[PDB]
Amino acid sequence: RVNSDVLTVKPLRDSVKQALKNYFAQQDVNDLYELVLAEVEQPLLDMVMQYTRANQTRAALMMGINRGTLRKKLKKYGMN
Amino acid sequence: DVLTVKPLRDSVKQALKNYFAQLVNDLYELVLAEVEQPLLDMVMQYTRANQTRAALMMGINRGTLRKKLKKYGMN
Repeated sequence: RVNSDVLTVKPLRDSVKQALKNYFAQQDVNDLYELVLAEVEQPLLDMVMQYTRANQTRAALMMGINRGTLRKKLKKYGMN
Repeated sequence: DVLTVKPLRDSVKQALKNYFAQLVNDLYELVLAEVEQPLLDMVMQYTRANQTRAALMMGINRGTLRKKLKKYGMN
């Protein structure tokens, strides 16, 4: 069972699996979560800010997080 | 540069563009679910369902790994 099917590029999840499958094809790894998280959070923050015209309050409300959390993530990726 | 399909991030951007055209207050959780689930699937597949090895590869403790698995009903 999967949460939703509203993210397609077909489903986004399929793209994540292939990227991981391709990655595994090549070896110790110890930061795969952060690796994936950063690769997904950056584009998400970018698109949400574009959709909301950089209105941080609107962006956080759309994402379902508070203002401070959004700003923290934005800073992490030098997007502040 | 390590996660490609080309970079994975480009697929996330396109996915969101398509989604926005269909229009919300749970976008973060919604995307996290679509990303974490497959990640957990692939790592557990890679380690033959060995949670310790999976947790170590991901860089999270075993307790956190098990919490995520449960969150997504992957017990």
